[PDB]
Amino acid sequence: IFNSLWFSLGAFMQQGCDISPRSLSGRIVGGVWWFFTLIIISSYTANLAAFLTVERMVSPIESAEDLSKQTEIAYGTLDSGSTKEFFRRSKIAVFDKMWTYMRSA
Amino acid sequence: KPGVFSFLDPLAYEIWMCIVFAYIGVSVVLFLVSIFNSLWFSLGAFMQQGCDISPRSLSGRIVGGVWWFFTLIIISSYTANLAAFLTVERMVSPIESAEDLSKQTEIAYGTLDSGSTKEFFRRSKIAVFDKMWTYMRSAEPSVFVRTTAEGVARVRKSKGKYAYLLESTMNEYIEQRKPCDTMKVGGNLDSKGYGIATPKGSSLGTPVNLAVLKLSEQGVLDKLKNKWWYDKGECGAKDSGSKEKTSALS
Amino acid sequence: AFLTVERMVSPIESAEDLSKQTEIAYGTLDSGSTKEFFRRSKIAVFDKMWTYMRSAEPSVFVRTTAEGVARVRKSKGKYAYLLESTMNEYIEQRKPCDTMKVGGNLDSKGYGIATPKGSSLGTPVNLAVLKLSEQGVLDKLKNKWWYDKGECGAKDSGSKEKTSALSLSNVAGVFYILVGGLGLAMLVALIEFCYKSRAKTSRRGRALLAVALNLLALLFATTAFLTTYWCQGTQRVPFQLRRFHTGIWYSCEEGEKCRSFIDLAPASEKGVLWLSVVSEVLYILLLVVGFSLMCLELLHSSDGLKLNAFAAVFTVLSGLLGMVAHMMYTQVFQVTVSLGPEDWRPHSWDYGWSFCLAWGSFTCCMAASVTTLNSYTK
Amino acid sequence: LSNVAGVFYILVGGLGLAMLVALIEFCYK
Amino acid sequence: ILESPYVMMKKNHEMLEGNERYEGYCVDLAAEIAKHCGFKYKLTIVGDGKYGARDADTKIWNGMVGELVYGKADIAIAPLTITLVREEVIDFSKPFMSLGISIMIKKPQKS
Ligand SMILES: C[C@H]1CC[C@]2(OC1)O[C@H]1[C@H](O)[C@@H]3[C@H]4CC[C@@H]5C[C@H](O[C@H]6O[C@@H](CO)[C@H](O[C@H]7O[C@@H](CO)[C@H](O)[C@@H](O[C@H]8OC[C@H](O)[C@@H](O)[C@@H]8O)[C@@H]7O[C@H]7O[C@@H](CO)[C@H](O)[C@@H](O[C@H]8O[C@@H](CO)[C@H](O)[C@@H](O)[C@@H]8O)[C@@H]7O)[C@@H](O)[C@@H]6O)[C@@H](O)C[C@@]5(C)[C@@H]4CC[C@@]3(C)[C@@H]1[C@@H]2C
Repeated sequence: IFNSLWFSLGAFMQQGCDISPRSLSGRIVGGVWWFFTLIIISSYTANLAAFLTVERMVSPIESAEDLSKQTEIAYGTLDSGSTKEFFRRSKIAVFDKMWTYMRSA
Repeated sequence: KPGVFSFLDPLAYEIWMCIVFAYIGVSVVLFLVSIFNSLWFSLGAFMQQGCDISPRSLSGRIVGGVWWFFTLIIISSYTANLAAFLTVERMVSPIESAEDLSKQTEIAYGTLDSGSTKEFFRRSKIAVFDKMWTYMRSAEPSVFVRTTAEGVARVRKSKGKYAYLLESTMNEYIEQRKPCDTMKVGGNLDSKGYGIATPKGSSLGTPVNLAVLKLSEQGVLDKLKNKWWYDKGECGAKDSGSKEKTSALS
Repeated sequence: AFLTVERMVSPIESAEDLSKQTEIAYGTLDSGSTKEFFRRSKIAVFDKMWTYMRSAEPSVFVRTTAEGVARVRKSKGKYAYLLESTMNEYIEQRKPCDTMKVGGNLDSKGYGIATPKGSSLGTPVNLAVLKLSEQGVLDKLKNKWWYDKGECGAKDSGSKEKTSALSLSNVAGVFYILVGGLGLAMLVALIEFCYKSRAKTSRRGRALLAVALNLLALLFATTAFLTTYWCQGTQRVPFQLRRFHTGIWYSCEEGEKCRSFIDLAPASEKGVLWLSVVSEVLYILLLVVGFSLMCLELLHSSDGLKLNAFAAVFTVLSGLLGMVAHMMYTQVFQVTVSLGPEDWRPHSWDYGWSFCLAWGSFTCCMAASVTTLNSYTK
Repeated sequence: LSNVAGVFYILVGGLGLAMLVALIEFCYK
Repeated sequence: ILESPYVMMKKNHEMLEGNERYEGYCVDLAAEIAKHCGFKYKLTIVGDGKYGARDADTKIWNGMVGELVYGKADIAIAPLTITLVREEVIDFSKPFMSLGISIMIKKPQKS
């Protein structure tokens, strides 16, 4: 109420406090909340380890074969011109699948 | 939808018992230093929060140290396994075989209300296929839908808790048809074949039959199978199955 | 990095993955239509597999069917083999059952009952095929000769766990140092109840042991000074067998021969090597400084502890430069393996017998140190 | 291990710098 | 032809006689074809161990197909994959067992 808030800072995450509830009911009180706060920080790292890996696992594409491989990033050309007409004309299966996607995009 | 029992995933269920079983064997030795109090002083060696009983130079220093050395290994491995679940995320299909539908009963399953597919379970004397027919005649409300797209919708409306049975080549095609929230699991339950039909006694029937044995032999029909299900398939399977780049904690 | 990539590696299903990866070899029988199919199929995946199999060295085209079953089992997953699904049903039932069937069929092949082209009986046999397969009788006989006659399981093919969690066996190797650490602690608590109850030779008899352990610290220092062989250098080409027995400095080769092969490349690693000899000798030189002040203690036994505490400085400063020196050469020896050691590379890459003996040299420098300050208490 | 080996020179050099402080403070007393 | 599990030998094949000496998947079918077409059947193993391939030099069918072409055998119940050139000399029935090239690999180890 007056001191135990700082002694709950010994059970905030770490840095063990000085008031010791040895065998009475405060051992459950000082233990379960300390058991609770380790759950939040353990999943916090594994969430961040999931963050920094996949952020570096995503490669920026260089070939247009990746656009025939992924579908999250949309892609198109000008609505008139030989650049549009190239995918319409190119019989290579990647360049036709891009034209298959762009007519369905 | 996760929750309570799925919090216990990165550490196995046999290990959840053995992390408690091997824990209570530690506090029996430190009682001989000063059984009744040392279980809470083994909570000072549970993970952290250093205890007050101090085994300075006797054998309890090995007892209070090695188990404390043991418990630091896990919480690193439990986080490294939790990162393996929070990154890979293999959302597995629950069933492959129709024997599981004769094994579970949470997911309803039915066929079209007319046809040989309904008639197959009516006819098949195998005890699994009869028990499915025993369930479908007792499945209330009617799992036997009126049209094929009604069974496609009843899968989509019941959201996985309704299964539907149709032909694999059509199950190839509708899995390509958008919104593409359905798929094909397992193999075929029987062997059915599309055949080119001619009237009996026709002169054209034999060279048409030899053309079936020629075009399927060369892989030309396999190339046309790539046409009307994958070149005409809207949801390209390696192009749509490689689409998950999700985000933060639930 | 371990548990992610172990779960990032997917088991392959389609044969398009074999045209996508190249770690797992794959071939067919060296004769037959299965070999001829990839030779014939104009699909770019099936031609690229045929492009790989004609370039797959050694021969993935095995001579018999059970040779391809064995070459899967001998290469342990790094060899794939292609055979018919109904036989792949059967051999997966045949014990030891360490093989399985993945994916679907690559084409459509059918077993057909053959009769004289035109034979009357040919038609009621043909109608019997359309009758028995229609009733599921052939499906029931498919349950007979592959599942009722199948040795491994009848529904046990789906009994394996797919995507499970961490194993207790990984946690089980730490149990014997947990329980064995408790059982060793039970011996200490029983004898110390007698040391409270049963009981100049204390401060001198332990200090002469500190001189005696430093003597063993000098002897195993010179044991790795010439290692008899640091590694069993093996280039066992089944060419011929090569069994190098290379020392720490003299790369001997073995029938018996020995050469030096000292001071390998590169020059920045040579700068480590010209610093490594500094780290090796300053271990042994500061051992001798530790002996000389402990020989003055024998004159006291014939300052005192002030010079003995000065000797415990340099016996620690000997081994800390030796803890540099034990980490100079093995990091150098990790680097020289990353060079692909010029002609003596080990497939039996295993540190020398004297280097385990040289581990005992440093711990005798320090077991001498934990008791020479025990006499400093008085 | 070269990633670990770079911390050795601040480990051993931290010990060797600590040996100078313990020798001079015996003279400051 | 001796194929597991299509035609296998008995453990008491010396004790059994004729059709009883041969066990397997094709043996259970040949009883049912005899139940459908009404005939006595004689299960016979092909001698050369060939499935009925065609020679390229002599252009003579060996195996089970040449036993059907040259009048040596009356019918074939065997694991015989239907090709075009086999149908060019003899008559198949419908494919009772559809299959194809499968991928036999190892099983994930219990290590
Ligand atoms: C060391 C070796 C090496 C190789 C080799 O050198 C040495 O060279 C090989 C060479 O290759 C030889 C083969 C050549 C091809 C031969 C073919 C022959 O059968 C031919 O003729 C019929 C049998 O003689 C077959 O069909 C018979 O059996 C049934 C097949 O399914 C038919 O259904 C039935 O027809 C009907 O018969 C009456 C009833 O309706 C039913 O029983 C039946 O439905 C036929 O039985 C007979 O049917 C009669 C009416 O058709 C005729 O007797 C004749 O049919 C026609 O036969 C025509 C042949 O010219 C004839 O012109 C015509 O008038 C006849 O009507 C046939 O007998 C028919 O499928 C086929 O063509 C076969 O028995 C022997 C044969 C394999 C020879 C055996 C020995 C070899 C292998 C030689 C030997 C290995």
